[PDB]
Amino acid sequence: WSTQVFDTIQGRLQAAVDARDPAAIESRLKTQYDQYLHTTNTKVAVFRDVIIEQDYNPLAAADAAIRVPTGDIRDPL
Amino acid sequence: RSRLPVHQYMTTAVRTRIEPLNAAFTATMEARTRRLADATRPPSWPEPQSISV
Amino acid sequence: MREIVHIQGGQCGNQIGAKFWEVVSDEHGIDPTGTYHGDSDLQLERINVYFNEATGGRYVPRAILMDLEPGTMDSVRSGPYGQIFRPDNFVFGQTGAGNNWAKGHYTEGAELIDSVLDVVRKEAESCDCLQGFQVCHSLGGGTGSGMGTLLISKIREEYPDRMMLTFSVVPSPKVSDTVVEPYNATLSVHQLVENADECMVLDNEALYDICFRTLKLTTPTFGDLNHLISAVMSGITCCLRFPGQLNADLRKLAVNLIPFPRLHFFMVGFTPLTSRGSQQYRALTVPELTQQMWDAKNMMCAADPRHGRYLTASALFRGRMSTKEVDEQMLNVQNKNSSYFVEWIPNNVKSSVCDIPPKGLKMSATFIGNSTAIQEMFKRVSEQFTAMFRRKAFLHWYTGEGMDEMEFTEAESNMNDLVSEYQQYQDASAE
Amino acid sequence: MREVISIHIGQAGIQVGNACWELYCLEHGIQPDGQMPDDAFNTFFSETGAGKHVPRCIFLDLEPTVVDEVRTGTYRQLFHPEQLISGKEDAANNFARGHYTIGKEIVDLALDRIRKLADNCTGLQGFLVFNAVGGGTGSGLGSLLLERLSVDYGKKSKLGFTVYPSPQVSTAVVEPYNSVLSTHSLLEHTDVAVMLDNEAIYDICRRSLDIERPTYTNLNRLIAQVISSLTASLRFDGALNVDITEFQTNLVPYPRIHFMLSSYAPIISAEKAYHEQLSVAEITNAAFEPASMMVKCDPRHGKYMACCLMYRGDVVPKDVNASVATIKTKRTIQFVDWCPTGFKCGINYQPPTVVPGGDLAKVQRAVCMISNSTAIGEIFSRLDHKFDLMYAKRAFVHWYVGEGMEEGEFSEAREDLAALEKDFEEVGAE
Amino acid sequence: MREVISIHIGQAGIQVGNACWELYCLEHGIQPDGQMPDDAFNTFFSETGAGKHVPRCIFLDLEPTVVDEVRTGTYRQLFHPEQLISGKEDAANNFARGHYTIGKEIVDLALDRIRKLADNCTGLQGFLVFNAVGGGTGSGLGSLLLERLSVDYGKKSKLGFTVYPSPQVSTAVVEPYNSVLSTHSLLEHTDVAVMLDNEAIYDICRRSLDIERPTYTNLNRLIAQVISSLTASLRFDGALNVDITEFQTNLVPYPRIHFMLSSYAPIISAEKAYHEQLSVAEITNAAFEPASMMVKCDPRHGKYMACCLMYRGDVVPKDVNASVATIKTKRTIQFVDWCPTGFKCGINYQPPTVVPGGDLAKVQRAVCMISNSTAIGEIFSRLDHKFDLMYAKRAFVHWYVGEGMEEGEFSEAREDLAALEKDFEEVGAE
Amino acid sequence: RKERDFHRMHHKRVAQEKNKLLTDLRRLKEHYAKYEPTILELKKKYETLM
Ligand SMILES: Nc1nc2c(ncn2[C@@H]2O[C@H](COP(=O)(O)OP(=O)(O)OP(=O)(O)O)[C@@H](O)[C@H]2O)c(=O)[nH]1
Ligand SMILES: Nc1nc2c(ncn2[C@@H]2O[C@H](COP(=O)(O)OP(=O)(O)OP(=O)(O)O)[C@@H](O)[C@H]2O)c(=O)[nH]1
Ligand SMILES: Nc1nc2c(ncn2[C@@H]2O[C@H](COP(=O)(O)OP(=O)(O)O)[C@@H](O)[C@H]2O)c(=O)[nH]1
Repeated sequence: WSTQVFDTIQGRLQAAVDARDPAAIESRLKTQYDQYLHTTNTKVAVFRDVIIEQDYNPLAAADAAIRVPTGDIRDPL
Repeated sequence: RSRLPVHQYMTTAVRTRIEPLNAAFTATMEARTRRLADATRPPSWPEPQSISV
Repeated sequence: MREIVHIQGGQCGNQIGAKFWEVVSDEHGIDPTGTYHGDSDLQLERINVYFNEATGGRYVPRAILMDLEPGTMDSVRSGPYGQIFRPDNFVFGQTGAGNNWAKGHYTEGAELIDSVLDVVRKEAESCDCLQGFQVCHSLGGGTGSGMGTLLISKIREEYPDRMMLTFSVVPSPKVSDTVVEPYNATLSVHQLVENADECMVLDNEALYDICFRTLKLTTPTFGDLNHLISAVMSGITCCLRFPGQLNADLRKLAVNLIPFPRLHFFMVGFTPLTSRGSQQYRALTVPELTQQMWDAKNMMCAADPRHGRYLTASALFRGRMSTKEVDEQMLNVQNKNSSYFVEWIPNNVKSSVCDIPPKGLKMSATFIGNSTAIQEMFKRVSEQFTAMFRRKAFLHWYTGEGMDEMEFTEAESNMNDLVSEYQQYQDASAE
Repeated sequence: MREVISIHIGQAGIQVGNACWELYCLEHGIQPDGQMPDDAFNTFFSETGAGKHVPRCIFLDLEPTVVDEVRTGTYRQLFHPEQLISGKEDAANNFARGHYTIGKEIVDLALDRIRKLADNCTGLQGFLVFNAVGGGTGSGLGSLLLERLSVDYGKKSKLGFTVYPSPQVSTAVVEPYNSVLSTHSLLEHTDVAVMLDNEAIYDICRRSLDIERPTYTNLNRLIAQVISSLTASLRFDGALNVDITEFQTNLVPYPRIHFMLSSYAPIISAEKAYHEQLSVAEITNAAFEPASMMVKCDPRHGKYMACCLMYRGDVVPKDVNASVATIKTKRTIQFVDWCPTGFKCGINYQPPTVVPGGDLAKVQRAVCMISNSTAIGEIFSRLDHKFDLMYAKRAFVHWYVGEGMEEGEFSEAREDLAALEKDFEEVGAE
Repeated sequence: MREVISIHIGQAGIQVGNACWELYCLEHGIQPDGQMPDDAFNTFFSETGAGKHVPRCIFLDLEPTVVDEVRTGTYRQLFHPEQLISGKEDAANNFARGHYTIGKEIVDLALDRIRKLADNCTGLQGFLVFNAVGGGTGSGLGSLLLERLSVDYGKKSKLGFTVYPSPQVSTAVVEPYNSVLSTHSLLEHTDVAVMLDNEAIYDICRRSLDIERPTYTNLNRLIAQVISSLTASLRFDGALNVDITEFQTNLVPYPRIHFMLSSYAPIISAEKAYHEQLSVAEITNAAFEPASMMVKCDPRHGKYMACCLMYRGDVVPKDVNASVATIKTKRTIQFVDWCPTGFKCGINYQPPTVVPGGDLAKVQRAVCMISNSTAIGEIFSRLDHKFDLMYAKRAFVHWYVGEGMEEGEFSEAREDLAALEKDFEEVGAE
Repeated sequence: RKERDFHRMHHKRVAQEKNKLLTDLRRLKEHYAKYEPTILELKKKYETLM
């Protein structure tokens, strides 16, 4: 189970989290948080599930996330 | 890079609270230290070989 | 004169057991002070099955309460029927298990298990003849599941031949209470497969669905679900306590229900569960009770029987009825739904009749079905356990309580093997 | 039996402790003199020979003014005189001053009194450290005390309710500096760290309470209500009892990821009260609203890892189950793939008591939602450049160096926070 | 179970909604404070645990005066304070101002409150949007809100009770401009739009109510009675129940053609009351009279496509069928060849309640006729040349351009209204 | 596949029965290792008596 599932998934998590440069992460989170700050300061209120997804689209942050594929499992067999 | 894996990093509070987790953290530190030695060792120079005709 | 040792484990198990003892005392006419006030000879005829006679006329339940935190059994003692139990039967720790099966089975259950087994042995040795033990608890919790599995293993070692009955509240499919429920359930199922001889699977969400669709309740607290479970727990053993036209003890039910020993998980149901509104509009007939009994909504288990195949099914009726009526009704059900019943078993019905119905109901019927449908429940628990276990989230606590990480692989493998048994005996062909 | 030791370090710690202990006294009926006219106070109070109840709290500060305010105020006869510990010189917003030079004797006396308090407890659920990340007393002395407690006490669960600097508005200049230092300190010493931001609480007061002029007393009242809702299950019985030790087991997927957003609901004044249904589903939705969060951090940016709900009042398991099912089905709230449940619901039969003179209304239902989410790395990204921007010029670095710190210590703290950023990205990732 | 969300945009919408909610409170017995001394109110109000009933309404305006009039008036404790939404700068009769520059944040908050209101409704029959076509607030902001509602809610039946500029009399100058803009905007979003004209309602008040000085209050009271008659089938049971979803299928022949004339009967003062029999046939004839139309549009010019009649009070199906048969046999009333039935009759056992201080008399029978007819294209013909006469010189175009308009938008609106004229002529012709 | 499933369940049920026999053997072995020290002690007393 370790080698087939957990070792594979952790190896694919690495070389992706490792590949992501810390400066790029800081800049990405900064653009996101400054967009949220700007919409908070300009607009009277901020609502979830109500956004215009034009001036501020928070879900882009979730889009810019590491995705890892799947292989096979021995325990479930 | 080579950051310690998330599921395996025991904070000092957790290590103090749970001794087996502290032992596991020490074991993982020992393993990571050991991993460097094999790489540093020059794996070349195979054994002398006797052929015959 | 065939005694049963009741054990309650965890908060959910303790609450359900308290409700069950309240129901049993109501059936036997025992007031919360222990004196008999039932005005019926049959009630005192077999009162020794659940109770022992005290120094006076008081009757003390043969119940043992376990916990790692004192608050739950403090509430139980403050409850309406908290004073019947013997104080020596209340075994508690001081720090509750943080929904950690490892804490409830290895670290904090280890010290209390000695006292638990001491009280269990004291209660068992007093019994002239022992049918077995019944443990009421909830899968998906720390102290409940952990101490339940540990005590079940200990009692299995001590009394291999005695019956072991379990009422496990499996974590619900859709809405889950705690995060580590799949972990706890996966660890508990491995022990329950090996040790417990006979097991009932219950779901909070299945109970909610039945209480809104049949009972049509508005604000069902946990007490109502506990009441339904208590009704099932009484009806499963009413044959031991009351004379029956065709009686059947726990071992008879197990023999007629369990085709292969590892396939001992059963879904239960109680009939007639009728809404307050339709009490007059419904008519109490054996065909009515059978129709409600075989409905998918009547199962207290989330898995619907329709997807799987019924390996076996027992029906314990209570009340003055015609055995011809019961047998014809259940044979008709089998013929009508033969596709849903296993072919290589000519009769999938174990019908038993008791002559004493529960109070208020002219007649009742409890259903215990071993069907391959629970395969999907175990599959869902695996789909959650694998999702967490692939990243080892929440795993470091269990690793730190002194259980090896290989034990999780063991438990998941065993549960998946059980899933394989259910599927292959679902798709097995005769000849 | 369920005792919890409360520590309040720094001005902010002591001022939120004033509100917290006022709230507990009002909840348990304890008069400010010390005594009340079963045993539900044992979690916070120990009763003495006269029947007087003394809180198991310790007010630590290097500045005498804040503590003397308590010594003179209405709660002068309640707290223990030696429990109020006062220094001579303030930390002056210097982490080095509060952790290296002045804080030594004060923290030694603090451990002495903490040992005396712990010897008065049969059991000990853990510690509740209330300080202010962003000041020398709060950061340095609090970090030192956390280190000492981790060394000696060991397995006691230490919950740090830290108040972090607001993103844009702030009152200190070296606040990023000592905040990063204290964050590095408590990343390994606290068990569950709760983030609080004054800007977010100000926004909550401005919108939900309609207070155009919020102040520290208002902020501390909301914080006290949050903490009391957190601990309510220890002191009062209810369906789905929740525990201090199981906060971790249900909340901390990995030990590093133990920083937690907090959100209270409802936050409504008396005039707006009894005007809406305030049902369980609505208050849960409000608790998951971004505005209700007490930290200036959009939850939509990250993905929730775990959410522990503490309900107070007339809440039924059906209502909590249906509300959480609706939240899960909701598309905006996004959870990680590796935590399918990610929810820990716990109800209490005791509704939240209302402090007279406050703005919060008497609501029969209340929710305290404490969430471990990867979005919180975003405020850490803010502080991480607020730090390094000044650290490039080494501004105010001589002030910290003078009291026995090194450039290596700042570098190590900033590097540890960068490692925490990497950790947040990895755990958010699949 | 039959909840309908009421929206009031602009001064005219809010002022007619004042009368609407006064009428609803008087009909249901709900005192203006909020609570009343079964479940017939659920269509318009949600009741709280304390017993206070709050209307499911939203008062939207960019001007503070109209909303503050409600906030100070008798209905200050009834409506939800956050439901009353007030802007800062008025739209200045500019569609671009109300739809593109000022209206964005206001409509965002409006959708938020609309979502909150709809989440409190088990069922949702639809929306009742009350605005005034011909003003920047009503036209632009209303169009934006309708577009957003169509995008998110989708198939919910939106009934736009629009007040269109009168043929000759008017109070604005750019009213044809923003009327054309709003008509183009709402041609594709609202499901049933009801036309109302101030000139026609003034004539109704003058001839029938004998009011030589009609005012906005009387106009709004008449509109409120019409809407209450329309919605009476949702709240009160009776023979031939009529539903909001039934309105569209029984009234809208083609998706483009969804504008409706409205006419109430009887409109008689108390002095002239009880001086005629007011039988079902007579009131039906009065409702079908061209003078009774609330739009300055002679029905004799066009042909009726559908006529939905709502009867309130002591009306029997025999009487209604005799009246409608007489109407059909009448030569003056002309229906299209392809709609032989053309009638949607409904009765209700609840007579229309009389507002104290109003001019309407307590009549035991009432008819609300809502008709889809091709004659309504006449008003579109009027506004189409009122538009182009100004547009040839591009008068007042720079004002709209200043808030982000182009000549292309005006051209598109004009072309779409010409297409609407063409569709009216096409459906009218055999 | 039908033949494979048939042989699978035969083999598995036989293995399960073997495991059950092993558990029973463990139980009897413990139950009589309980008795054996008494025999040893009686042997010691017997030898001392001679
Ligand atoms: N929310 C909240 N924050 C507070 C309150 N009082 C102080 N703070 C915060 O606490 C920070 C400084 O606290 P302290 O470090 O304890 O100040 P001090 O007591 O003089 O100690 P030093 O500044 O370290 O010398 C400030 O940045 C404030 O933002 C309060 O009442 N409520
Ligand atoms: N039926 C009716 N119509 C009204 C009433 N009051 C105003 N109107 C009409 O409403 C039109 C304009 O409404 P609004 O756009 O809301 O006026 P506003 O609130 O100042 O907003 P802007 O004019 O766009 O800045 C006018 O042309 C009037 O004809 C009223 O009380 N009843
Ligand atoms: N039917 C029923 N279920 C309960 C009750 N209380 C808790 N549960 C459920 O039981 C599950 C397991 O909790 P449990 O094992 O008792 O927690 P523990 O005692 O700390 O181990 C939880 O997910 C609850 O949803 C109750 O009174 N009745």
